[PDB]
Amino acid sequence: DPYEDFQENWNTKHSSGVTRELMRELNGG
Amino acid sequence: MPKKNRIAIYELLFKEGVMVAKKDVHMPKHPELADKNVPNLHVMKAMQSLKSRGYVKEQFAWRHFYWYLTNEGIQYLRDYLHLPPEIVPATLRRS
Amino acid sequence: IHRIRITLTSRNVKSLEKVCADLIRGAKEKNLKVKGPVRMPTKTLRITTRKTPCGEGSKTWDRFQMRIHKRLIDLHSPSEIVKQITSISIEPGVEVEVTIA
Amino acid sequence: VQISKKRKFVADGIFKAELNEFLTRELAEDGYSGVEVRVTPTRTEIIILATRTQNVLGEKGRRIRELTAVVQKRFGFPEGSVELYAEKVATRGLCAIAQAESLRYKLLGGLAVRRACYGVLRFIMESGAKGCEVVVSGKLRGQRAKSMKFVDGLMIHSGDPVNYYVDTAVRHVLLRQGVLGIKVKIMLPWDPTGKIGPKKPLPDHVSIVEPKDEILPTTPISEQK
RNA sequence: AGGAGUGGAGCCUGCGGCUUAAUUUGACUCAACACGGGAAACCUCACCCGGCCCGGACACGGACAGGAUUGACAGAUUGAUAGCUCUUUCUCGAUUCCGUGGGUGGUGGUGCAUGGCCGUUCUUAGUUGGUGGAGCGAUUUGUCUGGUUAAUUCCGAUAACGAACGAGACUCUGGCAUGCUAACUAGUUACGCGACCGGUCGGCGUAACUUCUUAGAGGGACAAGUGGCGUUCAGCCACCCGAGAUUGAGCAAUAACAGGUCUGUGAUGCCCUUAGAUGUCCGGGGCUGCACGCGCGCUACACUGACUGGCUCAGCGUGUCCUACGCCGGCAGGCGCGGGUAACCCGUUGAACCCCAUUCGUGAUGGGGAUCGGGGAUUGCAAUUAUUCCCCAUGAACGAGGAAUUCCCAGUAAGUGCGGGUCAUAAGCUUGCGUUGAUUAAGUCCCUGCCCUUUGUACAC
Repeated sequence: DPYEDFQENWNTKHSSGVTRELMRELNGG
Repeated sequence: MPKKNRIAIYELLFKEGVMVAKKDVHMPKHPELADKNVPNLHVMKAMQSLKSRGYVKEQFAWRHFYWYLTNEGIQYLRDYLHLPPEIVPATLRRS
Repeated sequence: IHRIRITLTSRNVKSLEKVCADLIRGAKEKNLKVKGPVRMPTKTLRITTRKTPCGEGSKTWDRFQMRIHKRLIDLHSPSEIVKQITSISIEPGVEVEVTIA
Repeated sequence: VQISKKRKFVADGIFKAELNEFLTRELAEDGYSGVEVRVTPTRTEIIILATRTQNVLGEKGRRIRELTAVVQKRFGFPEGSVELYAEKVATRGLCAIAQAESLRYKLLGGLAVRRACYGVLRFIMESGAKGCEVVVSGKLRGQRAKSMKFVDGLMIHSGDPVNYYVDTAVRHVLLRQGVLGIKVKIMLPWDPTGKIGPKKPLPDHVSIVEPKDEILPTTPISEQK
């Protein structure tokens, strides 16, 4: 789940990856 | 174990199909199979051997074991008791 | 015929008093001489358990209770009609016991 | 002679506790909700509440037939004195047992904790409750334990209205790497009995009727009838 | 301000520490230390010394009906009549064994891998969206200068309005009802009867009825009335009438502890162990050992007392093991008889301080009973490492306790017994109950600690 991944990992090392996956989930594609 | 203790265990697994216990190892008499002098250990370990075959369903509670029939347990019993399929157990008595 | 007594015991009070009122109204319907519902001293079972499972904290205790209200209505009527009235108002949570002669 | 009323009334309790424990352990898949033991010296019937009651029976009344003989040969009382009755629940959304096993289905069905808890939350709040809370605790992500509350609506925590306006359920789910435990509470609504919620209102909820406009007088009317 | 103390003595219990074959282990400021319902003779039971059993399901291959397994008397060894092993060499018809796989059961390890429960911050009064304002925004207002309250309890101002959780309300309990409902398992009053001097009867049976006794429904109290003090507002104080103008508890938010608990769980992950078994039964020790420290307590140190007679009163509870009655005994106890699954029997629960008399009179006393020798009697398979209980002896410290420190504001401290849990035998523990029943305070932030507002930061673990 990209929402839960983003809210858990936004501070960690994997913050940019979960941000990109959240934006992929949000803005179509 | 002796063989005559095991043969009276399958008979009440056909008409009804269920068999309970106590998980008491040193209990000298299983009270449901009275007048046969079978211990609780020799029905409990026998059903433990039957659960690895896959012929009884395991469900435990506070103290008592519980064992149901399997749908493949009817055919395994009807030949072991040498019964015909013309007689009907308590499955199809009401309605 | 003497000493026809009905024992009504329950765990709650509301359903027990409703069953008592229905039995007294039904005995009024049968026009019998009826000793009403007497009220026995209610029993309360006390169990006082330590609240913790291990034994670490500040020694707090629990205090459980079961209040068993017990009533008795009494009749002076022959034995054939006392079985008719007790069989109508079947109701959960209560327990009925009758004694005769 | 029989047993004393003190020891009788407690022994009616340990019967319904072991029965409910064994019923949860067996019927934790077909949505078991609760028993109702109507005692009678003729037949002590046991009414099973369930979500999908037709699937409890088996093939034309086959699966519960096993449970009849189980409870017959277990508790010592003879046959012909017990009648099982698999009854459909009133609302599954207003039963804490029925929701806290549905969340086990979704968590063990491999779904995100957010969507599962919010879907059960949506279903409870659309089912008519005044509010509910779902707490999932354990090793949710990693190996340091978290908790996750999902509050929605109203909830009571204090005083005697917590005894009949909420219903709690604690279920342990078994995952690969440990145990999660979920806790679900539902604050039940009103409706003086429609068989849902308490009849009693909340003890600080004052409700004041609206006054009706009486026709104001101008002249002293002495109207005979 | 005081009261009772504790810390001082003996003893009892729990921790360290010394030993030990083993003295199983958790828990160490509040938030460990009479806590683990933890008062363990065996079991419990983890620990130590030995000794049996498989309770190794299931699958594979071998042995395989020239047998794998089992009981084995007697002798030997043992602690055993444990066949556990050698001889004695027989049953036992594959119920098995050997290996390979892999399960199992573990009060074994991690509680810093977890669940659940509990404890603590904190029972302090805190907490938070929605929509609206203000800001580019982080954010802020609401959630406040103030008065008031036990309380973010309210008034009042007021860019906020309404709400919600917690508080309160609620639930249980205590106090009032000669109003109601009733009552042969509770009674009152009356009438006869019976007994002894119109009197005493817990003595007998009818009769009015509920005051007493039970338990339901409902009232009742709301700062309501009056007088002060109040932005005369929220409210505070005093009094009247009243049973009562604070009854005591239960429940208890958000967010948190690397709080405790795998030893309560067939809640549980991994790890260890699995047939000289960390599984389990059997038997015996140990858990209690004792130069010394530390905590809960009990008995006390006397005359406001002790010893002995007499008299007189409870409540909450338990009971298939509780006990009524007659006999034998100094007594603990023996015998038989009954009742009670219980407002019916114990039971009128004939409790102890307290009271009324006798003796002892300020001393290491007869206070105080520890420590010890003998018997006697119960519960148990078993009492020596006294299990308890009774009777004779012996008589210790102890002369009101430093530094320090705990709890408490009304049927409350404190004194005093009774009951429940544990319980075969068992309370100095704890949890409840009644009886007797006060001193002082009705205030503050000085100490202990918590919170809020104005400082400022080199702070943002």
